[PDB]
Order: sequence, then C-alpha cells, then structure tokens
Amino acid sequence: GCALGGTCEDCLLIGPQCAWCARCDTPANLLAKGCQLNFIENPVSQVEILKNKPLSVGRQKNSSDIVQIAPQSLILKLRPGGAQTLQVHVRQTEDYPVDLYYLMDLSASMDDDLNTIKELGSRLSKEMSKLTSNFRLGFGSFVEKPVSPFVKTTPEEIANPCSSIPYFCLPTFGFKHILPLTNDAERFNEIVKNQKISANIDTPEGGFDAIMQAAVCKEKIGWRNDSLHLLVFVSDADSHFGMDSKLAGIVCPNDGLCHLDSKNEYSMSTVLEYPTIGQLIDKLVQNNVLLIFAVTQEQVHLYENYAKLIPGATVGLLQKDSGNILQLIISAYEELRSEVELEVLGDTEGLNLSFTAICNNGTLFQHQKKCSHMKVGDTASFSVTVNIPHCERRSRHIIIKPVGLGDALELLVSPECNCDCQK
Amino acid sequence: FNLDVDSPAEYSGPEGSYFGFAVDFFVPSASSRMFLLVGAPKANTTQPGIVEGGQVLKCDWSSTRRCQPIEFDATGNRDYAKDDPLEFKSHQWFGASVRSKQDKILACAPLYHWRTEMKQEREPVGTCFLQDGTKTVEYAPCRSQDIDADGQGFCQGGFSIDFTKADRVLLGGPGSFYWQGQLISDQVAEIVSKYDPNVYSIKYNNQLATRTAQAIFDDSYLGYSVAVGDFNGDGIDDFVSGVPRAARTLGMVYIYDGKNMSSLYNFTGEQMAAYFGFSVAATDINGDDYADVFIGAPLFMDRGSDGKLQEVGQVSVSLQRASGDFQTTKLNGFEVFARFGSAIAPLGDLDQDGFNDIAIAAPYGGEDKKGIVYIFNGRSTGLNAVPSQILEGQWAARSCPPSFGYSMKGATDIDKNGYPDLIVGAFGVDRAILYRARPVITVNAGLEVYPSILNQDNKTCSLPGTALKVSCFNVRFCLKADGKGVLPRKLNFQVELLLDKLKAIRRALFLYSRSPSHSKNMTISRGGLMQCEELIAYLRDESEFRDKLTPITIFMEYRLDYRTAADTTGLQPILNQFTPANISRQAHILL
Ligand SMILES: *[C@@H]1O[C@H](CO)[C@@H](O[C@@H]2O[C@H](CO)[C@@H](O[C@@H]3O[C@H](CO[C@H]4O[C@H](CO)[C@@H](O)[C@H](O[C@H]5O[C@H](CO)[C@@H](O)[C@H](O)[C@@H]5O)[C@@H]4O)[C@@H](O)[C@H](O[C@H]4O[C@H](CO)[C@@H](O)[C@H](O)[C@@H]4O)[C@@H]3O)[C@H](O)[C@H]2NC(C)=O)[C@H](O)[C@H]1NC(C)=O
Ligand SMILES: *[C@@H]1O[C@H](CO)[C@@H](O[C@@H]2O[C@H](CO)[C@@H](O[C@@H]3O[C@H](CO[C@H]4O[C@H](CO)[C@@H](O)[C@H](O[C@H]5O[C@H](CO)[C@@H](O)[C@H](O)[C@@H]5O)[C@@H]4O)[C@@H](O)[C@H](O)[C@@H]3O)[C@H](O)[C@H]2NC(C)=O)[C@H](O)[C@H]1NC(C)=O
Ligand SMILES: *[C@@H]1O[C@H](CO)[C@@H](O[C@@H]2O[C@H](CO)[C@@H](O[C@@H]3O[C@H](CO[C@H]4O[C@H](CO[C@H]5O[C@H](CO)[C@@H](O)[C@H](O)[C@@H]5O)[C@@H](O)[C@H](O)[C@@H]4O)[C@@H](O)[C@H](O)[C@@H]3O)[C@H](O)[C@H]2NC(C)=O)[C@H](O)[C@H]1NC(C)=O
Ligand SMILES: *[C@@H]1O[C@H](CO)[C@@H](O[C@@H]2O[C@H](CO)[C@@H](O[C@@H]3O[C@H](CO[C@H]4O[C@H](CO)[C@@H](O)[C@H](O)[C@@H]4O)[C@@H](O)[C@H](O)[C@@H]3O)[C@H](O)[C@H]2NC(C)=O)[C@H](O)[C@H]1NC(C)=O
Ligand SMILES: *[C@@H]1O[C@H](CO)[C@@H](O[C@@H]2O[C@H](CO)[C@@H](O[C@@H]3O[C@H](CO)[C@@H](O)[C@H](O)[C@@H]3O)[C@H](O)[C@H]2NC(C)=O)[C@H](O)[C@H]1NC(C)=O
Ligand SMILES: *[C@@H]1O[C@H](CO)[C@@H](O[C@@H]2O[C@H](CO)[C@@H](O)[C@H](O)[C@H]2NC(C)=O)[C@H](O)[C@H]1NC(C)=O
Ligand SMILES: *[C@@H]1O[C@H](CO)[C@@H](O)[C@H](O)[C@H]1NC(C)=O
Ligand SMILES: C[As](C)(=O)[O-]
Ligand SMILES: [Ca+2]
Ligand SMILES: [Ca+2]
Ligand SMILES: [Ca+2]
Ligand SMILES: [Ca+2]
Ligand SMILES: [Ca+2]
Ligand SMILES: [Cl-]
Ligand SMILES: [Mg+2]
Ligand code: NI
Repeated sequence: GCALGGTCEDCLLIGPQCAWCARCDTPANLLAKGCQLNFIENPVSQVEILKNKPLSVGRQKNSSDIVQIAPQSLILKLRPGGAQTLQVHVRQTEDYPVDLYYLMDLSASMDDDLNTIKELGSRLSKEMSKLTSNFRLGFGSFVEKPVSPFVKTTPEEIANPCSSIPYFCLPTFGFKHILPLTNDAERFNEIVKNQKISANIDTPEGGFDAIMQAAVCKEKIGWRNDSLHLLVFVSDADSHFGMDSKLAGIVCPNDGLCHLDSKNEYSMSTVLEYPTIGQLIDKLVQNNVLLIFAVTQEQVHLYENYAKLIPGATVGLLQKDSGNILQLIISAYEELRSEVELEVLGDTEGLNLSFTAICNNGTLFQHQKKCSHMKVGDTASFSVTVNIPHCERRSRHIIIKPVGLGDALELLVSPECNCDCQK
Repeated sequence: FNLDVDSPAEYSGPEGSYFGFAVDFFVPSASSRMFLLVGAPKANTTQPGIVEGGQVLKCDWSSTRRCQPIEFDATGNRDYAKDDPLEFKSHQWFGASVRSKQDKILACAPLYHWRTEMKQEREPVGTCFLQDGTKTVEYAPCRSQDIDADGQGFCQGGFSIDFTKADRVLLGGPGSFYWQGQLISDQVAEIVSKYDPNVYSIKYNNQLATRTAQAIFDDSYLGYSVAVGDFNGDGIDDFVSGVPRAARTLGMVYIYDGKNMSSLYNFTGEQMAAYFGFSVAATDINGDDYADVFIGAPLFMDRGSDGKLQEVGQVSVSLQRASGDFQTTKLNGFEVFARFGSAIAPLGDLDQDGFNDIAIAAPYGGEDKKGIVYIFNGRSTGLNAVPSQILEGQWAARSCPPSFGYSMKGATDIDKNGYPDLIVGAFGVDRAILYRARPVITVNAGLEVYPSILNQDNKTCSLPGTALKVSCFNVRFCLKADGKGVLPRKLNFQVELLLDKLKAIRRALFLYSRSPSHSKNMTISRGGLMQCEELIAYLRDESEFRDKLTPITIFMEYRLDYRTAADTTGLQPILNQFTPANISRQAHILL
C-alpha cells in the first residue's frame, strides 16, 4: 500500500517496505517503473560492529583480559517499522572474583543461630577457595524500625526489648553495617562472636531497609568492580515493605540513596518508608547485586515468590539453628555458575524487544533470555530483535549485559527517516 | 475534562504540619455556607505539654481563604493517678483521617497511645473526636478491656473512617489481634449519648464489629482503608475494606454486611506485594444504580514492550451486577514509580452527562515528582479507560515529596454552579487546592449542501459584475447549543466556512464575496431551536480548473466566545469532549 501514501520523507514513513524513486512504491516495483538503483533510496536497517572481542576462556591471569560477552559495542541503525536481530554470545570464566555480604537477622529467635555461625567465615572461605582465588566477605545486621507500633515504646521496653521474658537483649535497630567485605576470614569470625540478639519479634521485620542500603552504598560496603555481588539474606520471619510504615507515621517514600552515617548505621529508618520490590529490583540490577534468601520453612514459599520478580535472586531452606548455611551458600553459588540471564538497561518504554535462548547446541527456547544447567565454560547465544514503532528525535543508548557479571554490550540505536535526495 | 486549572483556590498551612494529609468538604444543613476540611496531623496545638498533636482546619471559601483550626480537644494528657499519665496525645497524628456528614465532623488520631488501667503500658489504641452541631464527644472503640497486641492495644482505631447514608460510623483498625485488623461500626446516637468523660472504655449495645480469628489470619491489616455502599440490595450501606497484607502479601478486600457484620464478597490481588487494598472506593460508575467497587494497588508492577517489569500501579474496576457477580476490569498506571492508585476519590457527575465520574491520583508522578491526578469519566459500558483530563502539581519539593493527590475529595458543588468540585491535598508542601468545574456546552452543529451533485453546465445563478452566469448551489449551516446548571441563556459563536477544504486551485467559492471563506458571528440561544443561516456558493468556470475528479468538501468550524460567556468570577464554560467543533460535507461532479 505504498501507492496510496506518497514527499520522499513521508513516503518512507507509511511503511518499512516502501521506497521513493528520486512515486512512492516498493523497490521491486520501482525497477519495473524504470527507476535505477542509484535513484532508489532505501534507508534499510543495518548493524555496524565496533567492538567484537572474542570470548576469553580458561583461567586468565590478567583480570583486564577477561571477556564474557560478544560483541561489546554496536551502532544499530533502524528503520521505523523495520526490525533487526542481534546475536549476543555470553560465557562465564573459570576464575572470577566473588564478593559475599552476610546480612543477618538479629532477632532473639536467631540466638541459637549465632552459636553455630561463630566459625563460618574461616569455614566458608576454605571451601570457596577451591572455586575462586579472589573471595571477600562482609557482615551486616538488621531488626526493625525502632518506632511504634513495630516496637513497644515504654521506657523499660526501649532499654531492654526482652525485659518481659526476661533475657538480655540489645535495643532494636534498623540496620547496622559492621564489616566491609575483605579477604580476612579471621576478622569475620571475631565479629560474629561480638554480636548480640535484639528484640524477640514474631511479626515481619525491617529486612528490606538493609537490602537497599547494602546494595546502594558501594563504597561503604566495598563492592569490587568486576566480581559477583552476593547478598545473603538470613532471617526467620517475613519482611515489611512499602507503605507498611504508614502505621508508624512514615509517609515519605524511600529514595534509593545511601544513608549510612559516620557510625555505619541506617540513619533514615525513621524518616523513609520501606523500599518496594519495584524499587529493590531497580537498585539490585543497577548495582549488579545477586540476592540470596536464606529463610526457614515458614518463609520459603513467601520468599520464593519474591525471587521470581527479582532477576538473579534465589532462595534456600535454612535450618532453625542455621547449621546448613554453608551448604546453602555454596550450592546457591554453583547454581549461579549455571545460570546465564540477559538484562536490558536504558532502553525505551516504547521499544519492543524479544528474546530467544539458545542453550547447549540444539536447544532453542522461545520468549526466554535465561539459560540453565550449563557447566562453566559453555557458550550461551541469544537472539535479540529490536524494533522502533515511530520515527523519534535522535539516537538512544541501551546496554545489554548478563546478570551478575560486569561485562556489557553497548547499543547505539539511531533511527532514520530522511532521504538521501534531501541533501 | 471540565476542571479549571487556570485559577484554582490555593490553601496552605504551617510548615511541617502535613497540611493536606486529609481533605474533605463541610456543608451544614440548609442555608449555611460551604467550608473545607484540611487535616494537619503534625501541627502544633495549644494543648498543655503536647508536641505535634495535630489539628483539623476549617477553611473558608467565601472571600478570603482563611482557615481556622477546629477545637475538638484543648485538654492535655489526663492522669490515671498522681504523676502517672493515662494517655499520650503527643505525636498522635490527629487529623490523619477527616470525614464529614452534614453537620457532623469526625477526625481521628491513629497514633494515640494509651496506658492500660492495670499495668503501665503505652499502647496505640487510637482515638476519634466526633462533633455535632453543638455537642462534641470522644470515640475510642479500641480503648477497651481487651489489652496488649492480642487484643486491641495496637489497634490504631480511626486509621480509616467513613460515614454511611443512615448516619452510622465505619471505623478500621489494622493492628487488632496481632494485626489481623478489625472493622468497628457504631451508631452516631450511641457515640454521643453513651459518652462519658470519666469512662475510658465505653461499651456500646448496637455495636457491629469483626470478631477475632485464627492465627493464620495474623498480619493482614484489615481496616487499612474503608468505603460504603449497598451490595445485598437491602438499602443499608455495606462495609468495604482493603486488606493489603492478606494471603501472604497478595492483598485482599473484604466486604461485610452493614447490618449484622456478615461476609458478603471478597477480592484478591494478583501480584506479590503490590499493596492490593491500599485504597478502596465505592460509586456507581455505569449509571445502573449499583455501587461499583474500586481497588487500588500502587506498587503493582507491569510488563512493558521491552519485556521489563516496571512499577506503575493498578486500579481494579469491579462493576456490580444484579445477578451478584462482579465484572472486574483492571486499569494500569502511566509513569514509573508514580504509584498510580494511591488515592481514589469519586467525583459524582463531574460533567453532568448522566454518569458518575472518578479521580485516581499518582502522588509521586510528573516533572520533579510534583504530583499528578487523573480524571476518568463513566459511561453505560462502564468506566472509560482513557482519562479526559490531567491535573498537574505546581510546587517543588522541600524534603518530603509534595504528594499532590495523596488525599482528595470531590462530589460536592461548592460554588452552586450545578457541577461538583474537587479538593486535592498536597501535605508534602502543606497545601490544599480546590479545583472548580466548568459548565459543559453540548452543541449540535448542522451543515447542508444542496444540491450535492453539481451540474457544471447548469449556470442558474447570475453573477454580479459580468453578464456570464455560473453554476451555483446552496450552503446551509445551523447551530444549536444547550447545557445544564448555571450558564448564560445567550451564547456567541464564531462560525467559519471553507469551500473545497482538501484542495492548489480552489474550484468553488461564495457568490457575494467571491471568496472560498466566509466569517459570520452567531448569537444562539440556550435550549432553543437551531437558528440557521443560508448562503449561495457557485462553481468556477470549466476553463479555470481541470480537476473534475476530487470531491469539493464544504467545511464549517465554530468556536464559543469564552470571554463574554464567562461567570461573574471569571469561570469560563467549556464545550463537550467527544462532540467535534467542526463538521464537513462534500459535493461531486458528473464529468
Ligand atoms: C472472605 O474471606 C475471609 C478470609 O478467609 C473469609 O472469612 C473467613 O472465613 C472462614 C470460613 O468460615 C473462617 O474460618 C472459620 O473460623 C472459625 C473461627 O472460630 C473461632 O472461634 C471458635 C470459638 O468461637 C474456636 O473454636 C475456633 O478455633 C477452632 O479452630 C482452631 C484452629 O483453626 C482450633 O485450634 C480450635 O480447637 C477450634 O477447633 C476459632 O478460634 C471456625 O470456627 C470455623 O470452623 C468451620 O470449619 C470447621 C471445619 O471442621 C467446622 O467444624 C466448623 O463447624 C466451621 O464450619 C471456620 O474455620 C474465618 O474465621 C474467616 N476469617 C475472618 C477473619 O473472619 C470469608 O469466608 C470470605 N467471604 C466469603 C463470602 O467467602
Ligand atoms: C445478616 O443479614 C443478611 C441480610 O439481611 C442475611 O442474609 C440473608 O441470608 C438468608 C440465609 O442465611 C437468606 O435467606 C434465603 O434467601 C434465599 C433467596 O434466594 C436465594 O437463592 C437464589 C437462587 O434461587 C439466589 O440467587 C439468591 O442469591 C442472593 O443472595 C445471596 C446471599 O444469600 C447473594 O450473594 C446474591 O447476590 C443474591 O443477592 C439467594 O441466595 C431463599 O431462596 C432461601 O430459601 C433463604 O430464605 C436471605 O435472603 C439473605 N438476605 C439477603 C440476601 O438480603 C444474613 O443471613 C444475616 N446473617 C445472620 C447471621 O443472620
Ligand atoms: C465578530 O465577533 C468578534 C468577537 O467574537 C469581533 O471581534 C472583535 O471586534 C471588535 C471590533 O468590532 C474589536 O474591538 C476593537 O479592537 C481593536 C484592537 O486594537 C488593538 O488591540 C491590541 C492592543 O490593545 C489590546 O491589548 C492590550 C495589552 O497589550 C490591552 O491592554 C488592551 O485593552 C487591548 O486588549 C493590539 O495588540 C491589536 O493588534 C489591535 O491592533 C481596537 O483598537 C478597537 O478600538 C476596538 O476596541 C475586538 O477586539 C474584537 N475581539 C476579538 C476577540 O477579536 C468581530 O469584530 C465580529 N465581526 C463582525 C463582522 O462583527
Ligand atoms: C511543634 O513544636 C516542636 C517544638 O518542640 C517542633 O519541634 C522541633 O523539631 C525540629 C525538627 O524538625 C527540631 O530540630 C532539631 O534540632 C536538633 C538540634 O538541637 C540541639 O539542641 C538540643 C537541645 O535543645 C540537643 O538536645 C540536641 O542534641 C542538639 O544539640 C537536631 O539535632 C535535630 O536533628 C532536629 O533538627 C527542633 O529542636 C524542635 N523544637 C524544639 C523546641 O526542640 C515542631 O517542629 C513543631 N511542629 C511543627 C509542625 O512546626
Ligand atoms: C441548477 O442549479 C440551481 C441553482 O442551485 C438549482 O436550483 C435549486 O433548485 C432546488 C430545487 O427546486 C431549490 O430547492 C428548493 O426546493 C423547494 C421545494 O419546495 C422550494 O420550495 C424552494 O423554493 C427551492 O426551489 C434550490 O433552492 C435551488 N437553488 C438556487 C440557488 O436557486 C437547480 O435545481 C439546478 N438544476 C439541475 C437540473 O441540477
Ligand atoms: C475537525 O474535527 C476533528 C474532530 O472530529 C478534529 O480532529 C482532531 O484531531 C487532532 C489531531 O491531533 C486530535 O488531537 C483531536 O483529538 C481531534 N479531535 C477530536 C474531537 O477527537 C480536527 O482537528 C478538526 N479539524 C480542524 C481543521 O480543526
Ligand atoms: C569502577 O568502574 C566504574 C565504571 O563503571 C568507574 O566509574 C569506577 O571509577 C571504577 N572504580 C574502580 C575502583 O576502579
Ligand atoms: C550483528 As551480530 C553477527 O552480533 O547479530
Ligand atoms: Ca533460631
Ligand atoms: Ca447492604
Ligand atoms: Ca454500577
Ligand atoms: Ca460524568
Ligand atoms: Ca462547581
Ligand atoms: Cl505525651
Ligand atoms: Mg527474626
Ligand atoms: Ni462523484
């Protein structure tokens, strides 16, 4: 239907298959008209490879010589309506740095837990040494926003929140960053012993506040630029979110910013709302943090449904004394070593994209950008189709990168609507 | 689409008091003037030794816009014994929820803490202060003998309140029975009659309340939001409440019978932690005299074209059928992280077309996150999914977001124009804005071109100046307009005509001016028969154009004179949305 539309510029807008002869008709029918190829103007969609460095496999002694995605830079010229399929290849290296941050619930019901984690840091680094040479571990603690109605506000219960049992408990605190992740596993053990239990709470707890801060505060936590950013959430109860703090008179939404004071403590646990899952996702993805839910059976199903929405998040069944936390982290790590999922950043609300996952050699999944059950060193190919509905103003920057990895593929998508005869 | 954004009424309050956290209308009976009710829950009071007790301001609409604080309670904390406080009115958030019915005003303090008559505790039972014409009492149904968390100690009664059509109060307290939640309903007669300043735990006889349930129902937050409407067809308003943390943070909305507190229907969310039940509303949107359920879930995430989840929020529209079933239709947000569906306020018939309308706000949307309120119109099929008007915030953030639209109230004709108006609260910048509705003009334009089949060799009409006659025809246009409410009986329109609109050589033009265009001012009357003006147009000579194929389109356009047809205050009326301001006919050539 190019014969009814066509102006050279407007002739190309009515359809991606349309063309102008410097009458608006298809390039095939223009040849029958007698129009020459140099007269036929077609800004056909095309790709221009800029950086296509091959995937580096095997133990690489040089850290700046590791390539886990191919290609890396692509200028994509697209015709309004026309489509283009990109071949993206991703593969994880054998030796890659790993950051672990042990974020733990310090409710009184986690007391029996504390007696078993006392020598985890050394034990964990021992086993993780087999899998990676570069492993740094950190620590953090959370309970709940220290404001009514979440916590009792009587002067005796504020001083000691376990006064009724009675038991010696520290006052309720939102979140306390304690140990920035380092190689010294011996320092980890010393700190676990110094920790004390706070209030005994059978209600959901303010764990979500800690996750936001543990992801955003890059410097104060100490996330390495090219490593796995593992966040181990260890709790035995549910967690408040979003407007749950409306009961406390907290009506100001979380800004997704760092608010650790000089004492390494969440200063805004009485000012900002709990983060929402929509917010947590936006920050965990931006900060490249892989979340691991280590919860008890009474919370597994609940946190299982949370992890479905959060890309790169898994769960694990924790024992009541948490004596299998070592067995959970490593097994969760090995699964991430087998998972390869794609991400798209900075793209458009209006751009439509489709993904097909090509796991192994002869397996092709539709509507999937994630592969599993693959040993380290196996390749993972993806077909990303990009299409622009309208004409737009100018080019827009997009980034395609794997989940958990630092490597990324830059996309410069520039539309074309003008004619060569208009110059 | 008929809300005036040019010159709205802007009300403000003391900084940090959250002026606009709760807004409502206040209209006493008969001749008495109109007022606005803005709740400032963090406002300083003159109560002895009480910081940020909160207060509700009665804003005046006549002349100046002064708002005088209403005196519900000037007293400080009463004592159980010597040097042993019984209550803690400090930071109680009084004015967090303000509901008004006729002469009655009901404000509440959700964070009102109270000492047990047995041991020295500090439990947020929450309290309320009902105010009649002359009388003023205290209403704290959770402040009872049922103590601690397992009881109604952390009830926070008054967290959400609403009146019924039979003068009955519906109150919600999320924290009752380990945060199962609770709906309590008492007659306004017993609230004032059984009141006793010396009694702290008043027992009501005709009380309707939800009982305690199993431990599996803990952490539900029943009574987070409330609304009223009839749903079993008995005349009595029934109780609708959002239960955001029910079904493992999936969200539910309970409906109890407003007669004996019996379960009728209940909805359930589709997405995890979307806060399904944050805000509920009940209004007949399709004009079938059946209350329709509106449920908000501002944290709802949606899949876009990019295949990426994005928090935009979602409002579910459940149309009530006589069969008893609901026709649920979901409505998603527009901007990311704007939390569309935080506040849902019925507007009544905003445009007076015949169907009630509604407003849904996205408090944290727009440029600089000022705030956006969307207006949706109702129709026979249901709720028109596309908004007809967008209200934008105009104020920047200080430390907390302006929250333009966090709480709003409409369906009350304050200026007596025949059209209900709207109050939008912005506590983040301590403001409250009253938007006035504009009168709607429905205009039925008409255009007749006879004959439409022009004979080029006809040559009937004589042409002044030359002896050569030309082929001619008639152009006839009529204007009729009529509206509802208070609006001028005389309306001035400016009618413009264009012959051969689509085509370049112009093949047809009028006789008197020899020009394709024709301007004519037209003063038509409201509700009268369409006055009509006819004019003669002729076709050009055959030798002046060779285009005999393209049809000659006769185009007419009209626009209302808003300046001269404006209200005494300057409130200009508006033409209807769907009705086109321009129509066109065409003519042919036999060739
Ligand atoms: C809207 O959605 C809501 C949410 O689900 C629905 O409201 C709920 O409806 C269900 C179904 O009716 C209710 O469950 C019932 O709960 C009562 C609770 O009774 C309590 O008090 C008793 C004394 O008065 C006490 O004995 C009960 O304790 C018993 O149970 C516990 C363990 O559950 C046990 O330890 C005890 O020893 C007792 O055995 C309890 O504290 C319960 O009595 C009901 O029992 C029914 O089912 C049993 C099955 O064997 C049967 O024997 C009974 O005769 C009875 O038929 C039932 O379980 C729930 O309480 C409601 N929730 C709330 C908050 O009100 C609602 O139905 C939905 N509406 C619509 C229209 O669908
Ligand atoms: C609290 O008050 C309410 C209302 O005042 C009481 O509700 C009444 O409940 C009794 C039974 O417990 C009902 O008595 C029955 O009424 C039947 C009416 O016809 C039924 O069957 C129809 C099909 O033939 C069916 O369409 C109809 O549905 C209607 O009622 C439903 C709720 O019951 C509702 O969901 C539907 O949308 C629709 O409105 C009926 O089910 C009759 O056939 C029976 O023989 C029996 O007499 C009353 O009608 C109810 N009153 C109403 C609905 O107004 C409730 O019981 C009270 N609670 C307590 C504890 O007493
Ligand atoms: C059909 O109906 C329309 C209305 O619907 C008629 O339009 C009006 O026509 C009358 C004349 O009959 C106009 O009145 C005249 O306007 C002249 C305009 O002069 C200049 O005005 C501007 C400067 O003054 C204005 O702006 C300053 C601020 O800058 C203000 O302070 C002033 O108060 C003024 O508003 C200039 O910018 C402009 O370019 C003009 O040069 C004025 O000089 C005459 O003395 C007389 O007042 C009237 O303005 C028209 N109104 C509209 C809305 O168009 C139309 O005539 C009718 N047609 C027929 C055939 O009857
Ligand atoms: C209602 O009246 C209240 C009067 O008590 C008003 O409360 C004010 O609230 C602000 C915070 O919004 C407080 O500002 C604080 O200032 C301290 C610094 O104070 C220093 O001095 C005190 C001794 O007075 C000392 O204890 C401190 O350690 C400091 O050394 C900051 O640290 C805080 O972060 C905060 O900014 C005001 O102090 C407080 N007023 C008074 C008199 O204390 C309230 O704002 C009023 N409500 C409204 C709506 O206006
Ligand atoms: C040739 O062109 C002329 C000019 O347009 C046409 O004259 C038009 O004729 C119609 C039909 O008679 C007129 O309509 C009216 O009909 C009612 C019927 O009762 C009558 O009461 C009116 O007095 C009038 O006749 C129309 O007004 C008239 N137009 C003009 C400008 O005079 C004529 O019909 C055309 N002839 C052919 C064969 O196409
Ligand atoms: C003639 O009237 C039609 C309406 O019937 C006008 O159509 C409008 O077109 C614009 C295009 O951007 C839309 O944004 C409007 O929503 C349309 N109007 C309606 C009521 O939907 C058309 O513009 C009018 N013609 C002229 C010359 O003004
Ligand atoms: C990490 O890489 C980012 C680029 O994404 C850069 O801005 C930052 O300075 C780097 N930090 C270090 C310590 O190299
Ligand atoms: C342009 As390609 C071969 O990376 O799809
Ligand atoms: Ca334990
Ligand atoms: Ca009813
Ligand atoms: Ca209805
Ligand atoms: Ca309407
Ligand atoms: Ca009005
Ligand atoms: Cl106090
Ligand atoms: Mg715990
Ligand atoms: Ni024709």
